[PDB]
Amino acid sequence: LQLQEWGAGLLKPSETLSLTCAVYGGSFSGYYWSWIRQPPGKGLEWIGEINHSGGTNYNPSLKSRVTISVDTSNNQFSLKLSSVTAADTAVYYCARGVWEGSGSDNFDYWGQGTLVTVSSASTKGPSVFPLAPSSGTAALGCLVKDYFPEPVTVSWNSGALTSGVHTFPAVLQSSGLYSLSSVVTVPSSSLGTQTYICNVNHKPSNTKVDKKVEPK
Amino acid sequence: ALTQPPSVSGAPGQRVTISCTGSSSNIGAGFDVHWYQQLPGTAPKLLIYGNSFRPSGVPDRFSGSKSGTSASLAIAGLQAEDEADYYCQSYDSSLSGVVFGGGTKLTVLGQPKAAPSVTLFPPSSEELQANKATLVCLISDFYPGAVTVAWKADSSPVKAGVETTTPSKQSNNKYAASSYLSLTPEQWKSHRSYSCQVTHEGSTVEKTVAPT
Amino acid sequence: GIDKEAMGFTYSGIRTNGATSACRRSGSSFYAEMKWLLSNTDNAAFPQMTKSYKNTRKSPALIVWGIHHSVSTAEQTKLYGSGNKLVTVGSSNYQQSFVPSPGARP
Amino acid sequence: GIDKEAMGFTYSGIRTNGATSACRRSGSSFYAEMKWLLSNTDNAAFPQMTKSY
Repeated sequence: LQLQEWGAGLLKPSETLSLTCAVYGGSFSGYYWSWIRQPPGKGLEWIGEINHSGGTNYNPSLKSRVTISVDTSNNQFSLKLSSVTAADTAVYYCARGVWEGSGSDNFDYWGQGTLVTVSSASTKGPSVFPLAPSSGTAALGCLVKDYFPEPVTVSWNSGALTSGVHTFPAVLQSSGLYSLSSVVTVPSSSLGTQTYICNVNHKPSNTKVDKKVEPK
Repeated sequence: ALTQPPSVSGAPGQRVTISCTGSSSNIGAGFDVHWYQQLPGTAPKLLIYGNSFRPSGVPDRFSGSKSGTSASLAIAGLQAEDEADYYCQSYDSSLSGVVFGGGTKLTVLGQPKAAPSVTLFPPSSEELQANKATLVCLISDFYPGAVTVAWKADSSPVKAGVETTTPSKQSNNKYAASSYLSLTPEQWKSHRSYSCQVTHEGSTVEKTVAPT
Repeated sequence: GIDKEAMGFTYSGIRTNGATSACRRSGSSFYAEMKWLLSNTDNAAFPQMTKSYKNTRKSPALIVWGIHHSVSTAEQTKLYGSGNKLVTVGSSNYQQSFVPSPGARP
Repeated sequence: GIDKEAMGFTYSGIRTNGATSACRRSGSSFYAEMKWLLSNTDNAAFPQMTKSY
């Protein structure tokens, strides 16, 4: 029993997420047919299901915002979500649910999953701030903030100090923009005399920045 | 409304337990609890249904139960290939629908337990002069790849603003992750001191920063 | 032997497709000559109903119905809505009324 | 004859010590093989339980 869903990928807020999932090897009316989503971080939410007869079973917290149709003929069933916020960015699965009473009891033979990122925009550049050290050795870094899309170079002194560097991975925040922070630990006695310039580079947004870190 | 632990350790073979704690409205009713196995990058597969009954393909290893207001999965005979996230599932009548758990991350040997390295950073003087504030919690050099960050204004925990990330392999084949607290400048000034406490198997690292 | 005849019942504003996986017919299904009367959506109030049948034929009829005892009070209010439930059955020489006893059986 | 075996019922959240002056065993007692399940305090709620053997 195969199960694979396709449809819209990226869409901007206040639009209408539309998906549709196709089945191979089975037939409707034996069971219920459900859409289950998973945010990229954590959790698992059941949005609704339907049977051959068009009989639906909807999540009340998403009713008045969700409509699930069924194409009994073409062996596929759809999904309409109507005023999409940024909270709807998640992986969407279709799955067959074992009909037990009223609607399904568990789910066997899940689909594969399609990602639906719902964010607004766009090729932006980063705001970069200094991470001062305080108070053996100390740590200081840079803060690349609110940029899109990856990647970015976080060199220290144009590529002259790697010993002690630790570039962290980005974070896709709810606004759709990215953010990272590369830090370096260095001796606290020479903090001091030497100077540290982090030279962020963003070829996607063409911009280059050279910000210097100093203590208080 | 199904509270699972976020992480579980384990050496190969050894039995390991996953809790699935629920309320009087989901498992405190006649609603069975089932489990699903999500291997990384894959769809979930059906594990135990009907609280103990395993489908065709599931080894003797996987064994579950339900008691009172909670369920418990048992993985005895930990293989390498059991690295996955496990979810429980049942029916909650208060939501009038089916509910899952948050999920538990199954981690196996062999790099020994590694305590994390937490470096906290207060808002930059430049950022406070844009009417923004960003506290930055940096987490390095821990194993396994399963930590839970908790932010606390002096006593009260901070609910919103957090943007924690998924741990990833360092060069050292350890794991690392960052967490970002977004604050307004008057929120940063109107409290004694904000703390970042990262939780790992037994260790709870509490780094702390204050406005100076 | 037996000869069956449609009762001719017609339902509106409810679900008549309550089924189960214990009665397999290419997936979940129910008794052939019965229907599992469900509320139109989960936990919704079940509208009070009354249905009637006349035996036009010359031999007596075998009328069989079922009272459903749900696993839990919670499940009962999921299938048929909250509140007390009652089913009364009437004929010329029969009048009994059944209250479901929900609870767990093995 | 009859040979007895305990069915192993545990209780929590209720009282099990109901007794009466009609089953008088040097005081007020109850049936030997039975337990009179009550509620913790007078007029308190009895919670719905399920016990198998």
